[PDB]
Amino acid sequence: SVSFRDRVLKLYLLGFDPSEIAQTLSLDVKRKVTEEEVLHVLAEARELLSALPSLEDIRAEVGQALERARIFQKDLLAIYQNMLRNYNAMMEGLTEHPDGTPVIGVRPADIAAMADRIMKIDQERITAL
Amino acid sequence: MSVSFRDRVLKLYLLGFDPSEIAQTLSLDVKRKVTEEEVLHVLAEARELLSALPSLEDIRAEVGQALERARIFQKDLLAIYQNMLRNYNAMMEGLTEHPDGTPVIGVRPADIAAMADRIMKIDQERITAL
Amino acid sequence: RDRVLKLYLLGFDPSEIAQTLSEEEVLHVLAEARELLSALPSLEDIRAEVGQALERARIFQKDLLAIYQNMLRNYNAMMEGLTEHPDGTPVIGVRPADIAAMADRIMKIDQERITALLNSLKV
Amino acid sequence: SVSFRDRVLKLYLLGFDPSEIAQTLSLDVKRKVTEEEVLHVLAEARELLSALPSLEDIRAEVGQALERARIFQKDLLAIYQNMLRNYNAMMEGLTEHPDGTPVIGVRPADIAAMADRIMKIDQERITAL
Amino acid sequence: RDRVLKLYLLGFDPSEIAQTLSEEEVLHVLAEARELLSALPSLEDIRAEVGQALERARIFQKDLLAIYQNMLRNYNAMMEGLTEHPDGTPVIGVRPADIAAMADRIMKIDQERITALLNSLKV
Amino acid sequence: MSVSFRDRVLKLYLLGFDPSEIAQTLSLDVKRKVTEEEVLHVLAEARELLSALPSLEDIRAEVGQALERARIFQKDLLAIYQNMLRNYNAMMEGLTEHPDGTPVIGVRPADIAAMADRIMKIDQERITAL
Amino acid sequence: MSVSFRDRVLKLYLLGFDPSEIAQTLSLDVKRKVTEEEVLHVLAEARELLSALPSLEDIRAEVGQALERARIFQKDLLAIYQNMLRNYNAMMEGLTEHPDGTPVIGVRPADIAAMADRIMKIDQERITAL
Amino acid sequence: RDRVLKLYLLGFDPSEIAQTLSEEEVLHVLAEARELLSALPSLEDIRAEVGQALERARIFQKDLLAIYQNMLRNYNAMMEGLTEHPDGTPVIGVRPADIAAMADRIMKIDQERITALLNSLKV
Amino acid sequence: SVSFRDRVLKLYLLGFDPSEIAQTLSLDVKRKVTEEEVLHVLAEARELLSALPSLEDIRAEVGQALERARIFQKDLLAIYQNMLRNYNAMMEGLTEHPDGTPVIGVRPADIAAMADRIMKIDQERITAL
Repeated sequence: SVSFRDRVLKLYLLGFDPSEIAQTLSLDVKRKVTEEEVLHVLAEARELLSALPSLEDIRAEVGQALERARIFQKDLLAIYQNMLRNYNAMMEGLTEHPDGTPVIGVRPADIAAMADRIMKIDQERITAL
Repeated sequence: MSVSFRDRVLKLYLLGFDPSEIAQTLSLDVKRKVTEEEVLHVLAEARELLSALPSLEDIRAEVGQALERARIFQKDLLAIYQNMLRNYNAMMEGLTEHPDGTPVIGVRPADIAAMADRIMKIDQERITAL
Repeated sequence: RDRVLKLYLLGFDPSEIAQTLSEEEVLHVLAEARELLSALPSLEDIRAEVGQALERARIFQKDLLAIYQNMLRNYNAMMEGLTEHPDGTPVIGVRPADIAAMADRIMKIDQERITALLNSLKV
Repeated sequence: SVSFRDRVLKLYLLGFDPSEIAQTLSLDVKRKVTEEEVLHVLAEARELLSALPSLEDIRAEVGQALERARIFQKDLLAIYQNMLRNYNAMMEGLTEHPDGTPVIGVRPADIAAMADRIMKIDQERITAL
Repeated sequence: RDRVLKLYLLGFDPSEIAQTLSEEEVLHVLAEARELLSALPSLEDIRAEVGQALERARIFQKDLLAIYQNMLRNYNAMMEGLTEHPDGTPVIGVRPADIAAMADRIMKIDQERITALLNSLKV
Repeated sequence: MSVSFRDRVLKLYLLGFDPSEIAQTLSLDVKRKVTEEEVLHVLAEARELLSALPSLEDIRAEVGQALERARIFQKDLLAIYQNMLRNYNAMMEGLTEHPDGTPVIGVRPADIAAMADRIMKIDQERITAL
Repeated sequence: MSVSFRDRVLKLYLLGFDPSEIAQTLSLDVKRKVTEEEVLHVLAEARELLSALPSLEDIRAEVGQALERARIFQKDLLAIYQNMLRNYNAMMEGLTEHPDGTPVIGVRPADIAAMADRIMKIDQERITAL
Repeated sequence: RDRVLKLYLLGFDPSEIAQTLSEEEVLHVLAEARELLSALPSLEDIRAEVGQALERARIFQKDLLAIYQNMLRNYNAMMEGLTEHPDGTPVIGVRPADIAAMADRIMKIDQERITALLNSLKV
Repeated sequence: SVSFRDRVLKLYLLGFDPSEIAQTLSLDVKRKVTEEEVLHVLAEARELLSALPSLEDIRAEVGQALERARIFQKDLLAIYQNMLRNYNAMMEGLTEHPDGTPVIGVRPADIAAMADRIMKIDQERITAL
């Protein structure tokens, strides 16, 4: 299989030796496998890993890193609004919101901490471009 | 096929879902048998668009947003700073509640100095960026 | 109009922005706002931002100096053995390290000011 | 007034917008004030803030920073003597001093910490000169 | 034979290595092993080590992304007020700072990858 | 007017008192109506003197004091180091009091290593400064 | 006199024993009156050998060991990582014991991210060294 | 005479120095002391300060090595299960991280010595 | 004596002045000693300390620093094996080892911490060479 070869490559990188990789795959698949069958799959995959990246592939990986950072920034921005909404409710002396959900106590430093980590994603994106 | 389909395939890959799991979830949304090589081809198209270099005004576009977002955060923290300083002055003079009626929360000097520094850090980061 | 740009930066997508105001109309305003933010700032715009920032720093520095004097007034009252001040306010506990920490943060505002004025003269 | 214009400039930098600045000054002063009256005071003060410093004014600000540091150093030096005086009394097994004041417990690291912060003010002054 | 080199690096002296296997025979094998390790590595050997390391990084990155989604799924359940998830698993407490910390460590794996691929192209 | 008046005006300004509050407090000391523009003029005179550049021997004057002050601190910490080491040796061998009669205080190895490092830091800062 | 005698004299000096204490302890091992100037002469011989500069392949000898030792540590930590991740998955789904029978220990997300980082640090240190 | 310079550096003003000894006489001695400290140091003066500092470092290094051996002797006694040593002294608890921390600080004294001797040869 | 002169040089560097050095040696040795006897021993030793190192002596001191680091590395490596041996016993649910000694609880981070400090000694040795 294709996923069988990936499972072998994963276990090798995760620290298992060919002997341990053969035992674990003998529980997954019915038919047992020898070390030469494992080592040849390694020999194929290891030469593919050693393929040096083109200059365009690094720029591709930079563009993906920025896009992944935008996704985290959107998740963190939604959390920042919840923290700030909770902070205003804490000062007003409310136990529940107008929505109905419970007010959770948030410290000023935690809001400013969350602000900095959202702003640092911008700075790193500017530095990357 | 769609505009959101292009973005959703790339989103799930960047959140750690492999091509197999992307195919299964997108089959529920867009009611078809979505193939694994279809997901990989969309990934390949996405990597080509992302590998293109940014323009000089596209850098200015991102810089302008970062500084404007910093201004929005700075006003949120500036409001928090005034509350802390108002609380400190009330605590210093032995008050439990303010004139308006809201309760006096205890604040340490180091917290006020810390909050001030974070506000000034944003201004330094603005000036340096310009 | 400015409020649309605010909600975009705070993390709300175009669809959610239309719901609060009440999508295709919103996306165009953000595209126009992109070109405004994409414009290169003038030197006189930068001089204004440096002037405002350093004046805001002086306001904070004046607030922290007022707190430094309170910490110092408390320390001498604590050391002399007083529970209460002459004016009637209570004597709060202060650690020597906190006074030095407060002094350090006041002194760094001068250093941050000098460094900003140094970089401004070159650029 | 002159202090009225400074109050407006302070509130603007502290984060208030012209609408909020007009409301707060309407409580301080009897007669209410419009936004154009506020914005024109901003327009005067903002152009004065944008005045670029002469090379002599930076040297002036350096000299003041060193003089402010000398004042803090004198306050910290007086505290260092109190810590050391207390440390010697702690070893001797005294609860009160010969003066009459109470002995307070001080750790060795706190004295050396206070020493370093006094010495760092010198180093920074030497670096500044 | 490789096991002798392992025990030497783990801190056991030649005398103790002979006791586990069962000294002069051991010292010679280490001297021969020294010359093998003293050999300069090829470029294709380095390309393999960079390929393995960055692939191992992707495996960790995929594991941490799976944990990030769990933390995020827990946070929304905690905020909405649920004790239990739909599938039957318990809702665990998550602090906002821990989610940002997890995001940061995932983002640094991209930065560490880009820096390693940048240094590889030059060398 | 006076020598201490010049210094006291500058001191209060550097401690965060504005020209108005400086005028009020100095009116009590020097028994006159001290004007705000008088305080501002003294501030202006002070800024001119401070803006003057330092001489090369004036740098050596400050450097010489900093190193001599470091020697005074080093002897204070060196005495503290011997007390900690004397305490450690007594604690190691199960003693409650010393031969002289003073009580044995508990000390950790890391504290002695920390105190030693701070003493050696002063020597590094001395050598580097020279 | 001996090979181990040369090494043992240098070892005791580097562990903080002075020439007097080295002479006393070595007199018990090698049953003679070991002189202080004999210890100092062995120290002098040792300093001459250590002062000699390293060869270019001697650097490669040490580098090769450091990377191989790093691989041995990395496999020890990689095994620990799998145990933590196996524990986390069991804790997530409300299990007290594993299928094999061993007990489920609680693990935090930050610990797994910390352990992963240390494993990746070794790979960075390997690549950089090469 | 040296005691006047000591009290000035410790933070006492000229007025307070006259009170302890028992102002215009004190200010002149400080002005004369300023010129002495203002004098540029010789190379032989610097060589003395480097020699004293590195010899003082060896004294500390010898003290920390003696403590390292005690920590190590305690660790082996703790691991073997002993409460008391052969000589009669008590076995104290030691954490592995503290032993490595102690080793690190001893090793940095060698590095600080080598760096100081390197900078001295140039200057 | 020779050790008497070293005791004087030690006490001077440890912070004692000639007056205090004379008092302490008057308790150790029967016959009391004057300050000129102390100061002349200082005068001899201080000129010997000011002897500038040859380039070979620095290389000698580097070689000793590396050899001292190897000794610590061997002590730390033996501790690492004890931590790892304990960690495996903790997972297996053993209170005592097959040897007989008690199992002590060790955290994963402490093992990886100990690993890094052993590996950092190598890195610093490579950097030194």
